[PDB]
Amino acid sequence: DYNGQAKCMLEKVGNWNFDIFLFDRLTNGNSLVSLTFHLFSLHGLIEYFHLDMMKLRRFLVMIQEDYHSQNPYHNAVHAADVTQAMHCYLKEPKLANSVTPWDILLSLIAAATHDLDHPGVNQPFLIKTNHYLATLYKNTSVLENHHWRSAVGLLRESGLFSHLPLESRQQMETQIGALILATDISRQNEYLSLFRSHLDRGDLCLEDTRHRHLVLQMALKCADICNPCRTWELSKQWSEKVTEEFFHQGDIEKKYHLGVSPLCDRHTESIANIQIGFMTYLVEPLFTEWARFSNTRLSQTMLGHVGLNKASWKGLQ
Ligand SMILES: CC(C)Cn1c(=O)n(C)c(=O)c2nc[nH]c21
Ligand SMILES: [Mg+2]
Ligand SMILES: [Zn+2]
Repeated sequence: DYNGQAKCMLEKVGNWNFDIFLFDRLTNGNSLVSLTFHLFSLHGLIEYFHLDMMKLRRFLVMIQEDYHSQNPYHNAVHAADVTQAMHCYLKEPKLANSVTPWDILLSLIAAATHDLDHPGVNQPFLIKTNHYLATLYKNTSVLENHHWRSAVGLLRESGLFSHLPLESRQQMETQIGALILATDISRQNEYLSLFRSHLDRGDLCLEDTRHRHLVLQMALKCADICNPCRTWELSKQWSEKVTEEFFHQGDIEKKYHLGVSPLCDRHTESIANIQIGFMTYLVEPLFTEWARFSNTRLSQTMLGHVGLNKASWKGLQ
């Protein structure tokens, strides 16, 4: 019954107003698997790459179950949301007319696995508490490298692409890594500045693989922080969840005298100001540049929502 209602929702998987929260409830927590499998079929990837559907479901389940459902924000639903957004971006004219099945395959896998096995705390926390991951990745994009190598592990274990040449599997791992690493927010200035420069010069050639993947990396960055670009009813829920996670880290830091990280103090930092600052300094700059690249109704709709939602938070003051 609810399963049948889930199928109908997927008919509008391309809508910016898709409700991932409802979709996950109807599928009993199977949103990432159900949505991603559907997108693989929709984009013809199963046929294009001669995929074994049994291995595909196993791979997707491995990913989904390796997310910590106990995290209020960084869980499989966030991953499914990012994947759904990435799908909407792949439908944008400039990408739709240039991406290959291989690019779509990598983009969706990257989106689905970009926060894999996230512990619910940030890089600075891992570094100051001497977590083994901080040592392993030399305090550099610690979380993102962890998500990437975790994804590589699942790719190899599932054998989903065992029929393709070794070189292809190795390239897949590298390109997915480039996509996942671009989601390290601490490096947004580097990616945004580069994207902005290319747009200023107007020299982006989408038939060039390197230029196209820079665009895909920017698309995934957009997908990762597009919560404020969704309609208020969805955006509001995302804001409460991410703040809940931040404040929980802050509670740990306070309890163990670790020093409270920025945006994590529930006693001195307002959820309203956290959201407003995030929208003003990180979201709007990125989506404004994205709008220059893809000057469509979707880009204007997303910017419109940030403006409204931003105003709503200021109003709640
Ligand atoms: C820290 C990182 C998850 C980026 N980030 C953030 O800083 N704020 C404030 C958000 O609301 C938010 N929502 C998604 N990502 C977010
Ligand atoms: Mg991340
Ligand atoms: Zn994310």
